[PDB]
Parts: sequence; C-alpha cells; structure tokens
Amino acid sequence: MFIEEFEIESITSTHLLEVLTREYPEVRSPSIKGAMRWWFRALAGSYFGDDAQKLKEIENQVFGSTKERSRVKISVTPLSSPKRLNLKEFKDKNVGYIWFSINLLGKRGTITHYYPPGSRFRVVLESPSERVIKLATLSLWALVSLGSVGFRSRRGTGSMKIVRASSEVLEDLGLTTEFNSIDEFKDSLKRVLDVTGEILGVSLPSYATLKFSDVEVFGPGKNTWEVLAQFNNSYKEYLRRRIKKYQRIIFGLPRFKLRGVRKDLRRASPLWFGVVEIGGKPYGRIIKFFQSTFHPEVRSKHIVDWNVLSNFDWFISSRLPVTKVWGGW
Repeated sequence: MFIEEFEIESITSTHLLEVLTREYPEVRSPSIKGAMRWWFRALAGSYFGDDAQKLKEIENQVFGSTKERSRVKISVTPLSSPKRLNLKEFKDKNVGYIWFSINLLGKRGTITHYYPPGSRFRVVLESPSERVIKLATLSLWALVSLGSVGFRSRRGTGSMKIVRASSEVLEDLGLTTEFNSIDEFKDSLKRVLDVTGEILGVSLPSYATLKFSDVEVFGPGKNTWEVLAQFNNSYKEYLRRRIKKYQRIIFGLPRFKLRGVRKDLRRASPLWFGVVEIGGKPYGRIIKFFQSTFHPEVRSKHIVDWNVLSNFDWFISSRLPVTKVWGGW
C-alpha cells in the first residue's frame, strides 16, 4: 500500500476549462492527471524511441485504458476557491498578447472565474506496485518541473510549484521538491533520466521526449508578473514579424522555395514557456521539443492561435541572458 502525497500551488494564473473543450476545440485544458500521463510518455519514450507499441503497453499498464484498470490511483482536490476575473489585468500586467484568447473568453462572458497565483491543490498517488508509484511520482515531478496545466499552459499559465509533500519516492531517488540553484535543476534532470531507465529495464523518436529536448531559463525577475511581461513583449514582436512573413509567403508573389543545405532546416520545433521558481525567485522557463514528426507552422485558425516555435528564442535571448539547463541537441 504505497502512498505519495503532494500540495502544489499555482505560480501563474491557472485556467481549468475542460468543460469548454467540447464546443471549442482550441480550448484545450490539460488536467493534472492528463498532464502526468503526458509526461510519463516523454520520460519513458526517451528509452523506447521507435518502439511506440511497447510505450503504449506500459502507459496503459500504469494509467489504465478502455480495456484496462489503472495500477495507480490519482486523487486531485483543489483547496482554493475560484476567484473573480478582472479584465483590467491584461492591459495592467502587460499579458494581452500571450493570453489574448483568455481575454477574449473573458469579454464574451464565457469564463468568469479562474485560479489566481497562490491557488493550492492536493495530489495523492496510491499503488500496490513500487515500480508503478515511482513512475507516477516521476511523472508528477516532471509536470511541476517542466510542464503546467490548463488553457494556454504552453504560454505561461498554470505553472506550478510544490509547497509541501510526503514522498518516500523522491527521498529514495535523491530528488528535491524545490530548486535552490540552477545546478540542482541541471542535476535533477540527469537523475530523473537515469533512474527512469532502470525502473523499466533499459535514434530520434517521432514523439516528444525529455531526452531530446532543450530547457532554458532566464532571470530572476522582480516578480512573476515581470517575467510574464517579458514573454509578452517578446511574443508581440515575434507575432508582428510572423504576420508580415506569412502574408508574403501565402498571399504574395509566388516563388519557388529552395531546398535547405541541411536536412530538416525549416522544420522548427514546439516551444513552451512558463515560470519556474529557483532559490525563491521567479525565472522564465523555456522548453523545446525535437522529434521526427513534422509539425506545421501553418494552421487553419487565426495566426494569433498558431503554436509558438523554437525560432522564438531569439526574441528572448537577444534581449537578456539565457542559461541552458538541459541540452538534448
């Protein structure tokens, strides 16, 4: 009867909007359970690579499926009450471009409440298996360290930290529940990678993995909002040039593209950002995922909703010092 308990807290505004996803598919809102499942695949996938079948076998074996029962029980209860949304916040805090979509739902009255910074959630993990509970906790560790939850969580919302926990698994693996330095961050990623392989037994994959990714930070800032504001200024200019670029490419004068001198030269990769706390201070966190599957920069929706890609890093790194935390490339 293994058991792991956590209290996590929102660092940035959190928007749990799974309800809206049925009518509006753009409104994707990863839950804690869902994001843990996602991050398990990124960890385990680092070792299975090509063998996508074997990955799905273990994933179902841990988290359950339609024909299966989960070997772990995950319980998530919010400890805070949702608070009233102030629409003045977007102009005031300089977050109006990265969180444009939230601002629009706000005005349309589609959402009225959210979970502000300081919102707390209890996460409890239970399993009969030691192998399973270790993998579950590693997943959650990864979700807090590199991920986030909710609507627009790839763009700074739903960044989390662990305020308190009782975890024999993290104790066993020599991991922490907070980062006191960037070096602790660097070392933990190596540890999480190294351990995950052992628990499972033991050529670029076609899906996102931890192993083949880049993690970077910048800061510290005065406060969280200042960090978010930096992302917003950068993204505004990124989007400005993006609009001009694709007006040319798609609707301008027809030109023949030239083949890259390097294979997959114009195949840029997904980029997520959010806020990580290091030494009690807020840092901007960026993660870039490199895999085999091609992901279009072009989507049949408004360009403001287009994914942020890895060529966005210039608009951060040209303006302030960036530290590499993990180099999969």
